[PDB]
Amino acid sequence: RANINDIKANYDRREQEWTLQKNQADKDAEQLAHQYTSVQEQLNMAQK
Amino acid sequence: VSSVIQFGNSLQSVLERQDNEAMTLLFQQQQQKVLQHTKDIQNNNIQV
Repeated sequence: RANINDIKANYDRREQEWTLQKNQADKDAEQLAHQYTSVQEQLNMAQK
Repeated sequence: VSSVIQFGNSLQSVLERQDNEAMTLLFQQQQQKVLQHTKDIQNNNIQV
């Protein structure tokens, strides 16, 4: 029964780690959207 | 004839100052346009 509890606890810990990695990838996408906007406005500045 | 030569020199002086004023006025107009397109460049530079 202790081994069952440890297996399920490791499953919960890797669910928490997956949640952290998913949130960090969402924050990286929210960064790269604004950086795409910056490079596109640099393109408008060079095209002027 | 000396009077004719004197007014020929005066006509040459006036007639070259007229063309120099035309060139100066054209340069002022087109620099006035360039210094507005540079303001547009500096408008995009803050959006970046």
